[PDB]
Amino acid sequence: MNVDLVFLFDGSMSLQPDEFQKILDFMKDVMKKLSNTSYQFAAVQFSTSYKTEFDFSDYVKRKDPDALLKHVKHMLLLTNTFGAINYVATEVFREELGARPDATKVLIIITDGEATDSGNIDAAKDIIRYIIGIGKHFQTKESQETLHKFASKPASEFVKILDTFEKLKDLFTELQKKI
Ligand SMILES: CN1C(=O)N(c2cc(Cl)cc(Cl)c2)C(=O)[C@]12CN(Cc1cc(C(=O)O)cs1)C[C@H]2c1ccc(C#N)cc1
Repeated sequence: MNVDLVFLFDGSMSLQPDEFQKILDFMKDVMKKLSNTSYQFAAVQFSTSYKTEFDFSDYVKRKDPDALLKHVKHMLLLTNTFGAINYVATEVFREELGARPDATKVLIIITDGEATDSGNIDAAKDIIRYIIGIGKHFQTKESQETLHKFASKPASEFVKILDTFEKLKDLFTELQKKI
């Protein structure tokens, strides 16, 4: 089961330091669970700009989530989600970076709010896309709906809403069962 999975995680100024750390720990939890499988991983932080923290070929070389994320620094700027998702589609899923032609493409987006930019994500639409929206900005059904445009269909499966960043641990507990 070859899966190329990318974490696209929010580094905007609205995240508290401990919240940003909980995202990193969540990504490590998932990668450790899937060590020695046919999964490959890449990770991109987005805020105003988009930084690839590691590509698939970095993961293949190291297979060490702690080492791969050791130097991540919280950008503390905007939340340009449209640009970020397009970036993943065109700049991360590439064979030259270790992506596999035969693999199933998965994108896991983690964010605390609405995009600050605009456009479309059509270039990424064939990727299986989950989005995890966390915190006070997604308490109403109306506010939760703003995330649907980024995720695969139906939203009932592919959009996860969490009350706090502490619930990422609980989400992992549930996800790990699906392995
Ligand atoms: C179920 N599901 C799922 O919840 N998420 C998921 C993972 C993460 Cl980090 C956050 C969120 Cl929020 C959602 C996933 O990535 C999958 C989709 N599937 C790959 C696919 C296979 C096919 C197919 O048609 O064969 C389509 S997509 C593999 C699943 C999976 C991957 C990793 C863990 C763990 N730990 C548990 C399950």
